Amino acid sequence: SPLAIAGNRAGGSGAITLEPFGSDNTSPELSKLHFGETYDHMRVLVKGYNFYKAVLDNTTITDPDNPSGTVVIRSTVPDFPAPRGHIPNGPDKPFLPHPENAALCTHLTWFSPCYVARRGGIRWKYLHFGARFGATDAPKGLGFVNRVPQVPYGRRPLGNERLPLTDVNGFNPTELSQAFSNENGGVYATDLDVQPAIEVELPFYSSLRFVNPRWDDYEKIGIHRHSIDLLSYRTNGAKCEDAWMAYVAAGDDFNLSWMLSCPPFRLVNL
Amino acid sequence: LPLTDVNGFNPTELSQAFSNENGGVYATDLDVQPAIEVELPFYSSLRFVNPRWDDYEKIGIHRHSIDLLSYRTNGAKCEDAWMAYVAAGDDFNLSWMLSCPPFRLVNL
Amino acid sequence: EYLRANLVLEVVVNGGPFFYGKMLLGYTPFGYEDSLKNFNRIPIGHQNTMLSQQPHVKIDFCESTGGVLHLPFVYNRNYMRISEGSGEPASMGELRLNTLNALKNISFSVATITVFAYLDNVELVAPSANDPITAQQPEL
Amino acid sequence: AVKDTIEGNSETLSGTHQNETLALYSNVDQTAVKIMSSIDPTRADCVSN
Amino acid sequence: CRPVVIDPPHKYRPTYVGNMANADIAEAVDKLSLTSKQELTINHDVIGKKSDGDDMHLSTFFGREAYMDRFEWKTTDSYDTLLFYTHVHPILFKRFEATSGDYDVGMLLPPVGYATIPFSFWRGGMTFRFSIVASAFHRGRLRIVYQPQGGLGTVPGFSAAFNRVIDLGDARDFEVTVEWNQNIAFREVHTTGSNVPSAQYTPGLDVGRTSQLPLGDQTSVSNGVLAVYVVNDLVSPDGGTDESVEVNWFVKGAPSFEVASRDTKFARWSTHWSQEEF
Amino acid sequence: CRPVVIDPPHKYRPTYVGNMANADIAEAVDKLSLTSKQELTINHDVIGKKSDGDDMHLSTFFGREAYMDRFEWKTTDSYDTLLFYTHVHPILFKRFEATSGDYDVGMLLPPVGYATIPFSFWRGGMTFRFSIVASAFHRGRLRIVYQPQGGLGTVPGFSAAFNRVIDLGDARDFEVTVEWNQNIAFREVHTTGSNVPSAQYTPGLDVGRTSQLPLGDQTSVSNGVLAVYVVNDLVSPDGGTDESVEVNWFVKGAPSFEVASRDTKFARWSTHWSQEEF
Amino acid sequence: CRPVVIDPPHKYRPTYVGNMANADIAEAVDKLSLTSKQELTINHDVIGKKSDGDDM
Amino acid sequence: CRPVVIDPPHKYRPTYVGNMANADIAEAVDKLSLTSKQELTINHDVIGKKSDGDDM
Repeated sequence: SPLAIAGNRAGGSGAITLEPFGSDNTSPELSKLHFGETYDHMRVLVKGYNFYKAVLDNTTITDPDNPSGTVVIRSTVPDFPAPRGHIPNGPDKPFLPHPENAALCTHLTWFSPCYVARRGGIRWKYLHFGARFGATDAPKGLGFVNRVPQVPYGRRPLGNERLPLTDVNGFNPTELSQAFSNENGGVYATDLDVQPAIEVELPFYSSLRFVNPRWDDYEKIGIHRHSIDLLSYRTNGAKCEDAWMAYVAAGDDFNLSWMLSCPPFRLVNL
Repeated sequence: LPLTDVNGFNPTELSQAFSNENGGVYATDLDVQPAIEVELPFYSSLRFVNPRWDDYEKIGIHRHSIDLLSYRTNGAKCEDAWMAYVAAGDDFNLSWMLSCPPFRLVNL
Repeated sequence: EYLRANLVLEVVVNGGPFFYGKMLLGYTPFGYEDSLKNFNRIPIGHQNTMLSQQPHVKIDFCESTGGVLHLPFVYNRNYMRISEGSGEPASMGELRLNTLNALKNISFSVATITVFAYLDNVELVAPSANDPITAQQPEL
Repeated sequence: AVKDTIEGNSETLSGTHQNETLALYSNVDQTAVKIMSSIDPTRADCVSN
Repeated sequence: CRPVVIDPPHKYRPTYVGNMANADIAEAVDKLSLTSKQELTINHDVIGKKSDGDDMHLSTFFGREAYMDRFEWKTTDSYDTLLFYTHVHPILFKRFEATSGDYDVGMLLPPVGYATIPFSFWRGGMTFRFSIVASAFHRGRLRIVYQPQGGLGTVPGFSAAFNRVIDLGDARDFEVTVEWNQNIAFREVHTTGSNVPSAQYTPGLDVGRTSQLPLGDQTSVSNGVLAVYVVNDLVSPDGGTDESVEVNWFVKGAPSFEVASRDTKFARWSTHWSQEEF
Repeated sequence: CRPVVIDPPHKYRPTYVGNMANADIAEAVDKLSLTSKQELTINHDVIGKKSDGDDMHLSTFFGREAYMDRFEWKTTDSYDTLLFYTHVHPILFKRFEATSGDYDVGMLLPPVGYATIPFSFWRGGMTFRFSIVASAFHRGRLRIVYQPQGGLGTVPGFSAAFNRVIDLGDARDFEVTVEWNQNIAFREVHTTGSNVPSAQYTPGLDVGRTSQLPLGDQTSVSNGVLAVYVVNDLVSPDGGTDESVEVNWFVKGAPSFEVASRDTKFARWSTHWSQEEF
Repeated sequence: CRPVVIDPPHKYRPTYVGNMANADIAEAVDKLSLTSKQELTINHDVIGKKSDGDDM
Repeated sequence: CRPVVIDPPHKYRPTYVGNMANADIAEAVDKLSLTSKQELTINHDVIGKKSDGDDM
């Protein structure tokens, strides 16, 4: 009966070893024979970039009052890939039943839900493209990426606002200030005619020790957010003719603490 | 693959024309940089392959893809192309010199 | 106002040599409230797969043994608020008790189980003139 | 390789212990899963005497 | 602007977008902080639990056990009958159907199976553990057979292939590990084209499958086949024709497990299975 | 042009606009001077006054005292009545209305409150000082209570929470410092959406507010609550029913004060309040 | 952004396409692997036959 | 791509066409040979007649 109790502890440390099938014989110089290098560490693997969720602005083209003629297009997005599927809130079809997130499952939204804590920075790469569908091409314009800090009152909502800049007599110094802010901890600026890509790293700045990597709601992960906006000319108020391509990786201090268990999954199509 | 609809760009079709690219993509903009330099490793799971292979699909066991995003294209014309220059990598090897095969003059 | 301590659980089983049943008892740390409406929709057999990877214990009915569980204080803050209206204590962990193998009997019909709990390395701080969470007798 | 942190903390104990008010006696062995806490010198903020 | 520069020119290679494939070279990015040296800790101890090691190492997934399924013994069984049959590869799916009131589906994998999805090649050993749930008055003997390649379409001998005979006495919960016994260095990783994967092991009571016939033909992704046969019939005091006994098995990865590739098969899966049917 | 260059190429990353977020890296700018080494002094002594230290350090703001307001004692007061109640956070506004002939409004903050506006998180201790203005023939005793969280909606005990009893004798001008007593490491910073901020402390004679009821519900930005209660009634030689006494309080920041963030809430405020109504 | 740069300028010669004629200079290419140091062997012995020398 | 670069920026001066006036500075040209070190002799003796000195 002692042998039946000791063999019942968790982990199977009381099981009887049973003279295994064959032997283990691997040489150190097997990596030089196959594949060149090794893949034994997931922390190194997560530092590569993955395509994710090209960003558009096709949600404000519904109301018949959207500005045209050299306006500013702004999108506010969370700091994390916000896993694929029909998440409860959804940034891609909000004013229609069952909103969804038209994205792809990256290497960050696959290994994360198997954990208890998450902390660290995220790196992004935004690549600009866009046409005019007639009305022969205009210059690219200007692009900015800035942070949105936490404030108890009057914080910026999530995504897809458009602001005008001109009047009967051209540019207005007043409307050009209502479409911007202090940018006291934010903006990185560039001109898209000589540089179309934007590289940025966003720190944690949590005031808490960690967050839940099992979060699914779009707004719950959107507690830390940032914004990408572009200034373009000769736009149309009922069409979406510009977009960004987002590539996401892990920062220099990204951490995952306690491996709890592997959650379920399925095949999702849109 | 298409990308647009009646109201412009669609976030859904833009994901069906791409993938995770978990071991792949190198990206660039052709307006400021028209050339692409890439090196592709072996990743064979076998010790070697037959250099006497002739069938197109037999050599196509290890493949890659080049794709381009362009505007104002025509569906019945070919108006874009790439020029390919091929060299040998840093670990290219050829092991046993068996014999010299035949050849001829081929014209198209 | 605030508390910080570790959980200790203990199970007591009693069954004869004629029963040969088995049961599983698992624990889920802080953060479980978010995935609670969906976890209850999974079949018991598939739930045991995930519970076996978490801090758990196995209950054997052929013998009468099993059950000791030491758990740490995991929280994104320094302490937890125990004053009135607090929901922090009800979000620090969860205990699951579901069947692994159905209980049988060699004939020629009921077993029992009891679980205790207490704390260790207790730290009480922040004196205040505030009443605590409304007391309640355990349901069973 | 690292510790399994589930079947690396398992161990078997006697069924006899005391807690200054409740004492339990049994002759069968038990199973323990002891997960220890961290030091965390930064976790003590509201500490007076 | 007094002197002039007499240094030779150079070449540039602009590289507007940067390197998105390697994971060891420095990056020219713009940190959106105040200082360029801002940095948190990687301690794993700031959450409240002592760490056994780097939890981001892949070894923590290869080594976490998991209960899979159960099969019966059914004492009214002849001396040579198949009880269990499986393929030795980490990708073993389990499909459920949302017991509560709605229509939803999902799948589960062991910790070893989960971690090898983003990869394309695998090699190493795997560990199996069988536990019999019986009383102190049950007696019997079982057999475990391994076939490196081809499958076991018929009852084998006793020494032609590797065999083990274990007896149900005062000891249960036997474990065994299978090593690499292929002529190739690496194998492939299994995938699924739909939401209802094909059967990878024979009867499992949780998934409502009870066919005892041997399935096969998965040579290109697996490391052989495991089978369980009776040797000596199960003996119970009460009397047969109504008595059974259940055996539970667990899977794990041996310390010699390995994966080396990068794949994009999980690019359209999702962990949000909650409401996707409508 | 005799030799040739055989050095390997490199990558550039043009970076036309530069880095506008960090504050420790060198910059590629064009100084509009004659030499590239032109430089003035940072002495702080060239203005005519000896310097106690770096006046651009944030510590010079956390540590500059400021008179806020006054409240009364009103000797015709029972043995347990609320005299003062405030939230322990540095953002305490004071609104005036341009006494002279025009319509204009403005707001004021203590030196601690002013310096934490461009930030989003704060932590540390704060110091309070109460001074009673009475003659040499006044006698009484007061109480000071602190509640870490929840507020004091009713008169507390004497030892359930932290209490202090001080007497009006030959000594006045008592000071006390409150440390950090929250379960979180950092708190938030208060803002205002309009030009008339909500009341943050109870009666202040300068702002024309005299309600003695306890306000509350500001848990997410504050570090508790301070309250002042009577213990022994105030005694005066002449006679009550017409006699009062005023107490002045000052705020400061303890040497353990801290702020760590960057915020853009003051992006549309202005120090030019002079003529903005028209 | 505290100090300023006082180093003299230089010349670039972009060289977009690179050098396609020499065979001894390093190249600025993008390896499509995980690490930048991945490398196999040049042994000539991993095929099963002893080598009499460099067969290339 | 683990670390980040914290080096100060610089100035370029592209110089697309190069220097066509001096005769002592190195040149960024592309030799159309196999190696970058190919070189003949300046002996003046390989033509068949002994040299009295540099004929150039």
